[PDB]
Order: sequence, then structure tokens, then C-alpha cells
Amino acid sequence: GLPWYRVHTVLINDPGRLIAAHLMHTALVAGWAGSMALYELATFDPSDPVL
Amino acid sequence: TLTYDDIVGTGLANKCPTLDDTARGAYPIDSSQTYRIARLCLQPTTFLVKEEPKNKRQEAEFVPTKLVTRETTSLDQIQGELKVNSDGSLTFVEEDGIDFQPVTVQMAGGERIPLLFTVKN
Ligand code: CLA
Ligand code: CLA
Ligand code: CLA
Ligand code: CLA
Ligand SMILES: CC1=C(/C=C/C(C)=C/C=C/C(C)=C/C=C/C=C(C)/C=C/C=C(C)/C=C/C2=C(C)CCCC2(C)C)C(C)(C)CCC1
Ligand SMILES: CC1=C(/C=C/C(C)=C/C=C/C(C)=C/C=C/C=C(C)/C=C/C=C(C)/C=C/C2=C(C)CCCC2(C)C)C(C)(C)CCC1
Ligand SMILES: CCCCCCCCCCCCO[C@@H]1O[C@H](CO)[C@@H](O[C@H]2O[C@H](CO)[C@@H](O)[C@H](O)[C@H]2O)[C@H](O)[C@H]1O
Ligand SMILES: CCCCCCCS[C@@H]1O[C@H](CO)[C@@H](O)[C@H](O)[C@H]1O
Repeated sequence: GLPWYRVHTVLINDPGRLIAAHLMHTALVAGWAGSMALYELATFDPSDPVL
Repeated sequence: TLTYDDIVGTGLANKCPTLDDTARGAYPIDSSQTYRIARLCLQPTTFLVKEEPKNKRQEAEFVPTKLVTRETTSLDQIQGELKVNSDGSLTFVEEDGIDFQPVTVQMAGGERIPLLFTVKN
């Protein structure tokens, strides 16, 4: 069957599932941005922009 | 004159009585008689809290805050002696009244600062 390093090649001839995989990637990256910002807000001390 | 039922829930119960623009007169003091403040009312419109910076040499400023305990902040029904002094100064000496309110305000960023807003004694 397909080697582990080729599993995503099933998408090459499948525009709909390629778009779906793209959307998922996009969901992951936007979710990262959101999560990252909240973690930063939960830890950031805004009390001294000087030092 | 409004009744309780006119006032209940409006927020007006936490407001001190006001006077018209026309009240720019003069209340005589006759050093012969004794006087009293029969009602003193104090209504806070702003709470400022002094910041505490990491070094002196920065003059620390008083900054605005957000009140989180609602319309519960006013002092009222306060009374006491209004003395006439030798030099004709007056001295108010508070005896009794609703002369304190606990208050919590919040600094920018959320730190809560409770205080006992008061003119006791
Ligand atoms: C953007 C990321 C992404 C997307 C959109 C896809 C999408 C796809 N994969 Mg691929 N894949 C990925 C990343 C992705 N994969 C990664 C990182 C691996 C290595 C584990 C794989 C390994 C893989 C295999 C072995 C197979 C696919 C297959 C497929 C297809 C069917 C779905 C599936 O079986 O997933 C399976 C993959 C997963 C479920 C990923 C596992 C989740 C990892 C471990 C992250 C855990 C998430 C968790 C919520 C957070 C952990 C936090 C931490 C602090 C512990 C589809 C085209 C299948 C197929 O079509 O092959 C022809 C198939 O057999 N994928
Ligand atoms: C947009 C960027 C992009 C995209 C869409 C692809 C897409 C593809 N690549 Mg290419 N590739 C890329 C960039 C990309 N590549 C880069 C930067 C390199 C050098 C690192 C390569 C080197 C490369 C090789 C050597 C091969 C591919 C192959 C493939 C195909 C199968 C992939 C697969 O099933 O992996 C499945 C992968 C897993 C099941 C697990 C991988 C786990 C990785 C190693 C570590 C963990 C990854 C982690 C989740 C990373 C997320 C962080 C992000 C910033 C990158 C697919 C068409 C294969 C191919 O041509 O098949 C015919 C193939 O042999 N790629
Ligand atoms: C009007 C024509 C049009 C428009 C506006 C777009 C726009 C887009 N296409 Mg392209 N595309 C088109 C024609 C179009 N396409 C045609 C005729 C084909 C051949 C069928 C393609 C084949 C194609 C592929 C294969 C892929 C794209 C992808 C993309 C997206 C890339 C950026 C992204 O994900 O941002 C981030 C997204 C946002 C910030 C959200 C935007 C708001 C969305 C669009 C509203 C959704 C509602 C709408 C009714 C659904 C249909 C949308 C569709 C017209 C794009 C973007 C939304 C990629 C994709 O979708 O990645 C996820 C992708 O893989 N397109
Ligand atoms: C320009 C920005 C950019 C680009 C071009 C990509 C491109 C890629 N991403 Mg995305 N990514 C981005 C930004 C980007 N990412 C951001 C901002 C996030 C939020 C953190 C992610 C989160 C994300 C996740 C969770 C996943 C991807 C995956 C992918 C790959 C999907 C196609 C594939 O099958 O490759 C096949 C894989 C490769 C060719 C290998 C890529 C190797 C990278 C470049 C080096 C890292 C390898 C290193 C050994 C890992 C150590 C990590 C370990 C210590 C935990 C592709 C290489 C998916 C993927 O790798 O699926 C297997 C996947 O699961 N990305
Ligand atoms: C469903 C839904 C929803 C929700 C959503 C959510 C809640 C989401 C989330 C999301 C998220 C929360 C996401 C996250 C993501 C993340 C990620 C994607 C990450 C990744 C990472 C990585 C990739 C890393 C890597 C590395 C390491 C680990 C180490 C060092 C090096 C490196 C960097 C390489 C709502 C309600 C809105 C509505 C609609 C429906
Ligand atoms: C319609 C419907 C529904 C839906 C559902 C859904 C749609 C869900 C979703 C789900 C999801 C989609 C979820 C998510 C998950 C996520 C995760 C699990 C994540 C993780 C992450 C992490 C772990 C992170 C980390 C980090 C970063 C990344 C940066 C910053 C730092 C930190 C560390 C924080 C239901 C069933 C309800 C029912 C009704 C109907
Ligand atoms: C949409 C997904 C769900 C949303 C949930 C994720 C939101 C996370 C980030 C929002 C930022 C608030 O982040 C959080 O703030 C409070 C108040 O400063 C801090 O709370 C900490 O400091 C205050 C001092 O004021 C203490 O009363 C408290 O006991 C202490 O743990 C947390 O250390 C911080 O993590
Ligand atoms: C996705 C919804 C985000 C939830 C927002 C949390 C309130 S906002 C949050 O409030 C804290 C205390 O006032 C501040 O210290 C912190 O700096 C601020 O990020």
C-alpha cells in the first residue's frame, strides 16, 4: 500500500478533499493564533512598558 | 418632593440634593447663637488610585478606576456641631450619620481596590 510518507497523495486527484485538507490546515493555524494570543494575555504583565 | 416609590430603583437615592444656579447668596453667621449641620451628604463621582511604580524618581500619578459595587457609595444623613471660633472661622465636628461606605474599584488590568470611603470623626 502507500508508504507512510505518501499518505497525503490521495488528495492529488481529489479537489474537494484537497480543499477540505486545506481548510483543516487553515483551521489549525487560526486556532494556534487564537490559543497563542490567549496564553500570552494570561501571562503578560502590562504594568511597565519602560523596563 | 418625590416619594420613596418615585425614587426606588432609579439610582436617585445615591445622589445628594442639589441647588439651582440661582443660589449664590450668603448665609449669615451670628456669633451670638449656636449652629449645627443638620444634614451633610457626599456623593463621589470619581475614585482615583495612586499607581505604585517600580522606582521612586518617577512621581506616581493618580489614575481613573472602575466602580464595581454599584450605587452604594454616598455618605449622608451626617450631622454635628458647627462651632464659631474666636477668629470667626467655623469648625464642623461630625457626631453621627451614614459616614462610611465600603467601595470596590478596579484598576486598568483588573486589580481590585476595596476602600472604606469615609469621613468618620
Ligand atoms: C494539517 C494536518 C493534517 C491534515 C489536514 C491531514 C489529513 C489527512 N490525512 Mg494526515 N497526518 C498528519 C496531519 C494531517 N493529515 C500528521 C501530523 C500525521 C502523523 C501522525 C498524519 C498521518 C496520516 C496517516 C497515517 C494517514 C493520514 C490520512 C489523512 C487523510 C484522512 C484523515 C486521517 O486518517 O488522519 C490521520 C492522522 C491524524 C488523525 C493525525 C493524528 C493527530 C496528531 C497526533 C496530533 C494530536 C492532536 C491533539 C488534539 C493535540 C495533542 C496535544 C499535545 C499537548 C499532547 C486526510 C487527507 C490517512 C489516509 O488518507 O492515507 C492515504 C492515513 O492513513 N494522515
Ligand atoms: C506547503 C508545503 C508542502 C506541502 C503541501 C507538501 C506536500 C506533500 N509532500 Mg513535500 N516537502 C515540503 C513542503 C510541502 N510538501 C518541505 C518544506 C520539505 C522538506 C522538509 C518537503 C519534503 C518532501 C519529501 C521528501 C516528500 C514530500 C512528499 C509530499 C506529499 C506527501 C506528504 C505526506 O503524505 O506526508 C506524510 C507525513 C507524515 C505522515 C508525518 C510527517 C511528520 C513530520 C516529519 C514531523 C512533524 C510535522 C509537524 C506536524 C510539522 C508542522 C509544522 C509546520 C510548520 C511545518 C505531499 C504532496 C512525499 C512525496 O513526494 O510523495 C510522493 C515525499 O517523499 N515532501
Ligand atoms: C469567485 C471565485 C473564487 C474566490 C473568491 C476564491 C477564493 C479562495 N479560494 Mg479559489 N478557486 C476558484 C475560485 C475562487 N476562489 C475556482 C473557480 C476553483 C477551481 C474549482 C478554485 C480552486 C481552489 C482550491 C483548490 C483552493 C482554493 C482556495 C481559496 C481560498 C484561499 C484563501 C483562504 O483559504 O483564506 C482563508 C479564509 C477566509 C479568511 C474565509 C473567507 C470567507 C469564505 C470564503 C466564505 C465562505 C462562503 C462561500 C459561500 C463558500 C464558497 C467560497 C468559494 C467561492 C471560495 C479563498 C477563499 C483554497 C482553500 O479554500 O483553502 C482553505 C484551496 O485549497 N480555490
Ligand atoms: C508559511 C507558513 C506555513 C507553511 C508553508 C506550512 C506547511 C505545512 N504545514 Mg503548517 N503550520 C503553520 C504555517 C505553515 N505550514 C502555522 C503557523 C501552524 C500553527 C503552529 C502550522 C501547523 C501545522 C500542523 C499541526 C500541521 C502542519 C502541516 C503542514 C504540512 C502539510 C502538507 C504535508 O503533508 O507535508 C508533509 C510534511 C512535511 C513535508 C514535513 C514538514 C517538516 C517541517 C518543515 C520541519 C519540522 C520537522 C521537525 C523534524 C519536527 C520537530 C517537531 C517536534 C520537536 C515536536 C506542510 C509542510 C501538517 C503536516 O506536517 O502533516 C504531516 C500538520 O500536521 N502545519
Ligand atoms: C467547533 C466550533 C467552535 C469552536 C472552536 C474551537 C474552540 C477551536 C479551537 C482551536 C484550537 C485551540 C486550535 C489549536 C491549534 C494548535 C496547533 C495547530 C499547534 C501546533 C503546534 C506545533 C505544530 C508545534 C511544533 C513545534 C513544537 C511542538 C516544539 C518546537 C518546534 C515546533 C515549533 C516545530 C465554535 C464554538 C467557535 C463555533 C463553530 C463550531
Ligand atoms: C454541531 C453540534 C455539535 C458540534 C460539535 C463540534 C463542532 C465540536 C468541536 C470540537 C473541536 C474542533 C474541538 C477542539 C479541540 C482543540 C484542542 C484539543 C486544542 C488543543 C490545543 C492546545 C493543547 C494548545 C496549546 C498551546 C498553544 C498551541 C500555543 C499557546 C500555548 C498553549 C500551550 C496554550 C455537538 C456535538 C456539540 C452537538 C450539537 C450539534
Ligand atoms: C474562548 C476560549 C475560552 C477563553 C478562556 C481563555 C482566556 C485566557 C486569557 C485571558 C486573560 C486573563 O488571564 C488571567 O488573568 C488573571 C487576572 O490578572 C490572572 O489571575 C491571577 O492574578 C490575579 C491578580 O489580579 C488573582 O486574583 C488570581 O488568583 C491569579 O491566579 C491569571 O494569571 C491570568 O491567567
Ligand atoms: C475569548 C474570550 C477572552 C476572555 C477575556 C478575559 C477578560 S480580559 C483579561 O482580563 C484580565 C483581568 O482583568 C486582565 O488582567 C488581562 O490582562 C485581560 O487579558
